Amino acid sequence: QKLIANQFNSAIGKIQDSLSSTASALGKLQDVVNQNAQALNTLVKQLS
Amino acid sequence: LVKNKCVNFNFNGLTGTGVLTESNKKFLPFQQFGRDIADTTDAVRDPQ
Repeated sequence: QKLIANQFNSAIGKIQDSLSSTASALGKLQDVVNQNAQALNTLVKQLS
Repeated sequence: LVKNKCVNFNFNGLTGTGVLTESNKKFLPFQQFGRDIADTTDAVRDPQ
């Protein structure tokens, strides 16, 4: 149980390092932000 | 000339409708009109 708890605690620690260092992990959510922003910006530019 | 209130303006035959205000836009001497991302007019020079 102490080994399994220490492995779980260490694995949650590695999530914080991954999310602090590596913004490209969230790319699936950032692309949903970018696509909806790009669609509105394209809709605005088509007024010109 | 009226500012900070909604007005049906016309500058040099460019009609529109909006709140006119003074602005920080650094026009060069050859320019009379400024444009938005949409190519809608966005700033103007007063001809007087």
